[PDB]
Formats: sequence, structure tokens, C-alpha cells
Amino acid sequence: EPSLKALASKYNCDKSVCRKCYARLPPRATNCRKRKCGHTNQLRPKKKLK
Amino acid sequence: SGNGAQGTKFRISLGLPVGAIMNCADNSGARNLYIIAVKGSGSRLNRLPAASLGDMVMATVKKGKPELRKKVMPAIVVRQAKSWRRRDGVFLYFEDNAGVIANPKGEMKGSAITGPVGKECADLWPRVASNSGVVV
Amino acid sequence: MKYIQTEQQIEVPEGVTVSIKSRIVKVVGPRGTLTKNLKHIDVTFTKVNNQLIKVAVHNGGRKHVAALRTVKSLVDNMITGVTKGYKYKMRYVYAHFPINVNIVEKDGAKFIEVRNFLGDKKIRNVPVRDGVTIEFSTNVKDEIVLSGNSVEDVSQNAADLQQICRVRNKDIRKFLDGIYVSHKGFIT
RNA sequence: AGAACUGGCGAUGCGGGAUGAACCGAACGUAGAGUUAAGGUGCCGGAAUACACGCUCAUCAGACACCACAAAAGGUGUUAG
RNA sequence: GCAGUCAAGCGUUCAUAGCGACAUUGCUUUUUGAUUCUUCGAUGUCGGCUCUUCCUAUCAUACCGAAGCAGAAUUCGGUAAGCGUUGGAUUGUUCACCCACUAAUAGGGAACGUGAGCUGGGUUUAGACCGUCGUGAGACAGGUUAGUUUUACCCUACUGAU
Ligand SMILES: [Cl-]
Ligand SMILES: [Mg+2]
Ligand SMILES: [Mg+2]
Ligand SMILES: [Mg+2]
Ligand SMILES: [Mg+2]
Ligand SMILES: [Mg+2]
Ligand SMILES: [Mg+2]
Ligand SMILES: [Mg+2]
Ligand SMILES: [Mg+2]
Ligand SMILES: [Mg+2]
Ligand SMILES: [Mg+2]
Ligand SMILES: [Mg+2]
Ligand SMILES: [Mg+2]
Ligand SMILES: [Mg+2]
Ligand SMILES: [Zn+2]
Repeated sequence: EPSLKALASKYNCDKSVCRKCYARLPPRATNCRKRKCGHTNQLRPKKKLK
Repeated sequence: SGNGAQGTKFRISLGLPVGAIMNCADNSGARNLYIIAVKGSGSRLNRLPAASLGDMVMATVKKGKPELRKKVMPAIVVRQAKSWRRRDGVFLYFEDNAGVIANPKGEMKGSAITGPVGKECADLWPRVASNSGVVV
Repeated sequence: MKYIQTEQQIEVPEGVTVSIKSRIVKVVGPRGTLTKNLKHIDVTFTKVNNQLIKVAVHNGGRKHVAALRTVKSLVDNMITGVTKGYKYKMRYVYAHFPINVNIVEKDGAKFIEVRNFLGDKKIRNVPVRDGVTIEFSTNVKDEIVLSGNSVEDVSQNAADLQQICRVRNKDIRKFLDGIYVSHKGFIT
């Protein structure tokens, strides 16, 4: 189901991860929303499945 | 009891703490079993782990064939001298304490059991029931 | 930097009447009536004519001005809610276990029931908020449609359905099973 | 732990630093009146919840020398450059 | 002892899933030193036993984020001290080392908690033996054996009772 697989991947896979607190972030985010890491800009994309 | 048990067991009064020596009721060649641990036992300061009818224990053979000695093996208690109450209101006890050598799965190392076997032990362990002659 | 004046414009169509007093907004249109309490922003509303309403902030800082545009959007959503409505479309995504969704009644509470999610024996129920109607569209495989006048009520009700079907103790990249919002639009 | 110059404590109360041998102010016969020092004036507490221009919102704010601790590195938090 | 910053590199490709050289900034007082302020008209000295409470730098349990997370298993991280964290062989031991059970066998503080609470195996009086050293009396933070553990009726605290 390529159409449905893309829709589910938009909520589960197309995300960014904070390098300091592992928070799940929007893909186009520039800073983390969490106060624990001081809104750091050190972010990485979420790793794809295999 | 550990793995291999079929069903659960209602609580039976404990009468075999660690260090107890019970007779070996199978024909594997051992003559007694020295209990060093009880499977599924809890933790409490200064409290000795203790076993009852139908429990699986870790034991060492003190008297018997030389190849069965100087090693740790699981065993299953089949008779108990300490009195216990059944859910039908009957208090009962055996004349001696006895066990049989088994594996972690519960399969018996021997193939014959001498003397009576408690009903609770037979229901919990299908292999013991097969090799038993008289239940209770 | 304490800007002297900031203004936003709010348009109303012919069939919509808006009454604002003491930061109480009541929007009445062809589809019904919506109300909202805004006694937490400190703004001033004024009427230019029957088709234009202004909202302003006087001597406001950067943070205070940022909330002025929020007021405009919130009021505008009320206006288009009573005129065009809102429709949220959701799809069922599963790999092996089909997902069965039905509307059930429990003590007159109008719940929605989700069964057999990843083979779970547990029954999942989500309350349906007041003013939200749920329909199962035909000629489309595994689609549920939520409609209402309030965008917040419709969106949050659909959000509850997504959250209730989250996979636990599994790699969510592989186990992509759930119900997700697929389209946001209007009734008209 | 050990030296240099000076001022102190020890040998010294008094006002201030909540509290303190050494800091700040000031050194003492018994009293009255007036004016001040350092430090203070929401309440405890004598004295402006005075005036004026800004800055800051902390789900561990900050608050006055000696003094009773905090750093490197960061934040499209907000402000000015 | 514990925790950051930088990122040359490790990781089939790929600095930062998990790690990380050369450097550098801190924290802690559960190590040991440094110091000699208090106590020599005496604050009972090792360990164990018993019992209460506290800290979190979290071993297990609750709910989550991340992975080079298919499943299973494991690994990194967050909120969290609510609740648990054992039975044994040898040793006076703290420590250590094995056996076994377990959801797990996490680390610490309270005058290195706790001797008018105990115990007295060790250390640390006087007896005695050995080795090395000393002409000798004797020495040895070397080994060995035997060696008295006192008092509460007062105040407070606590537990119950008028
Ligand atoms: Cl000599
Ligand atoms: Mg000195
Ligand atoms: Mg003198
Ligand atoms: Mg002070
Ligand atoms: Mg006054
Ligand atoms: Mg004295
Ligand atoms: Mg004393
Ligand atoms: Mg004394
Ligand atoms: Mg002590
Ligand atoms: Mg004593
Ligand atoms: Mg004592
Ligand atoms: Mg005492
Ligand atoms: Mg002794
Ligand atoms: Mg002696
Ligand atoms: Zn972050």
C-alpha cells in the first residue's frame, strides 16, 4: 500500500531527533523545543529503516 | 517449580529448608538428596529458602553412584513428613521425605518411583505421574 | 519595542453576524452559533462597518503583538466554521490484522469503538465530543469522516483517535499500523 | 607554612554587616537639646508601598563589599549594538 | 571517584546509533594525602549482629524518548528514591572470591550511625613459643597461643498511662 505507507511514514518516520535529549522534532525544525537542553540547534534526521 | 510445570499449585506448608537431606525415590542410583536451593523462592533477610511437596529444588547427591556425586542437579519433592492442609479441610503427612532426580524441563532421569506420591506433585509434573505407581 | 499601534482586519460575509462585548465573541451563521471567551489577551475590538471588524493592541511588546495575530485567526475560524464547516478525513493503515471501527452507544454517551488493532483483545473506545458528527464514507476503503462547526472540536476529536492506536514495545518504523488524518478541509 | 611597610585585634566598649576578636563608622567622665557617620526607610522595625528612565518572568528567578562559591561551552527567550 | 566542551578518527559506506585521540572546563567529599583549629584533671578504638531514617550519581519495578530497534534479546537517554535489593563455602576482616536462588541481587550518608545495645574473633598491657637482628638488656607497622567489657532511680527525647 504505497499511498497508505507514505501517510503513516509522515507521522512515524519523517522526523528530526535532538542530539542532546533525543526529542522527536518536526523535520524542518531548527531548534529543539525542550527546555532541558536549552533549545539547542544540534539536530539530526531520524534514521530510516534499514 | 521452574519451567515445565503444568498449572499452578496451592500453597503447601514448607518443611524442607536448605540443608535438609531427603531420600531418593527413583532408580537412578542415588540414595539421598541434599537440597541447596529452591526454585521460585523469595527474598528475606536471614530466612532460609524452604521447599514443600511439588517444588523443584537444586540438590547434590551425597550417597549413591560415583558418577552422580560432586555435582548440582534439579530434583522434585514427592513426599513430605511435615503436615499440610488441603482445601477440603484434611491435614495429612507422609512417613518420610523423598524426591526424584529430574532435568530443568521436569523430565525424570530414572524410570520408576517406589512408594506413594502426593497428588499435588503428580498433577504439576506429568512425567512424575507417569512413573508413579500409587498416588497418595 | 513597545510599538505604538498594531492592527488586524477581520472580514465577515453577508450571512454572518458577530457580537463582541467584554472580549466575548459570538458568531452566528447559516450552520449555527459559535462562542469564545478571550479575557486573557488584552486587546480592543472596534467595528468599521457591517463587513469589517478591527482588533488592535496599544503599546505592546514583541510577545504581546504576537498574540494579536492569533486573535484574528481564532475569530476567522469561527466565521468560516459557521459558513463552510470543517471536514477531517482519516484512513485505516494495517499490515495483517484488519481494523474494525464502529459507532456504539454506552449509557447515552455516543462512543466510537476500535477492535482488533494488531490482534489486541483489548477494546478501545473514544468519546465523541459534542457538535462532532462521524460518518463512514462509501466507495472508499477504510475511511472515516468527522464533521462539525468548531475546528478545535473536530481536530482534537480526530487527534484522540490517532493517539489511542499507538504501537508499544515495537519498532514503529516497521509496524506502521494505526489511523491517521489524511485530509483537512471544509464541508462545502 | 614563611617575610616586607602600614593599620588593627590582643588590651575595646559604642552605631552598622541578622549572627561573628580583626570589616565599615566611630573610640567611652555624668546628663539635656540639636545635627550627622556607616547603614537604612512594604511588615517585623525608627524612617517615602517617594519621584524618574529602562531591563528581567525562572516547572530550582533575583536581592548589597570583607562573606559564607560556580566554569568552559550553548539558546530565532528578550533587549540594544 | 563522577560529569561536560571541542571533534582528528573507530564504526562496510557514514565525526557525534553506540564510541572517541590530542587538548580543555568543572563537580563530589563514599579514597588517600596535606594541614594541626578543637579535645591528653580521657568524647571508649576494628568488624559483625540489631534497628530507624535520609541522599540519587537508578540495579529491579511504572510510564516514555533513541538505535547500525524485523521478531526475540540487548544497548543509550528522560521523569522518577513510591516500592524492593537475598540464602551460603573460606577469611576477625572492611575488601575480595566462588556456589545458588531471584524482578533485581544499585552505590552511599547519619561523630568513617549504632559497646551504660550486645559480641570480643582482630588490633593494642602484663605469661609463653619461633624466625631474623643485637655482645647484652632487648627490638620487629613479622608469624603463633592464653588473656575481668562497670553504673541510670535524675533531665530531656521516645513509647504507652492518669
Ligand atoms: Cl638488642
Ligand atoms: Mg600556625
Ligand atoms: Mg594575653
Ligand atoms: Mg551577613
Ligand atoms: Mg515604621
Ligand atoms: Mg571533663
Ligand atoms: Mg559519651
Ligand atoms: Mg566519659
Ligand atoms: Mg563510628
Ligand atoms: Mg561497654
Ligand atoms: Mg552508645
Ligand atoms: Mg552513652
Ligand atoms: Mg581476643
Ligand atoms: Mg602480650
Ligand atoms: Zn533537545
